[PDB]
Amino acid sequence: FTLIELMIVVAIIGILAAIAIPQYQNYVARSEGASALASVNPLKTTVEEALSRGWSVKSGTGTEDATKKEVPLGVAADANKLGTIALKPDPADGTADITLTFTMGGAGPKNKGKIITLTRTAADGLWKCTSDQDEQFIPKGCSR
Repeated sequence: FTLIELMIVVAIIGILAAIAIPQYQNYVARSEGASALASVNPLKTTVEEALSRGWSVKSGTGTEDATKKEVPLGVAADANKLGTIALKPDPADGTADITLTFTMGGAGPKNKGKIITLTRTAADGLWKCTSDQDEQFIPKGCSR
């Protein structure tokens, strides 16, 4: 046991860590982005099916309403602790553009507060994904 042998040990560990820690963080950041997108992507089908039958869509976990012709999304706003899910306009009947968003309020330093948006243009019924995260953490298929 000597001070030189100690300094080298500490030097080795400090280097392997200085390299790995930033990589781990980056990996977590990419994973958060994918999880946010995966929580709203399935909801596009719920929107399309309601519209294709002349009905509207509403947020929340209520029941189908035959009087007002509204279908619920079936998921609580905070079901995924990474953030919050939102629909706009609410309710939506397809005569105007629609957005499904996931706001990452519970994410780590890199993504905290960033937003992933799925936009449906009423004219042609096409969906497009955009994000305001740092480019390196944006999911494949989405853009700024």
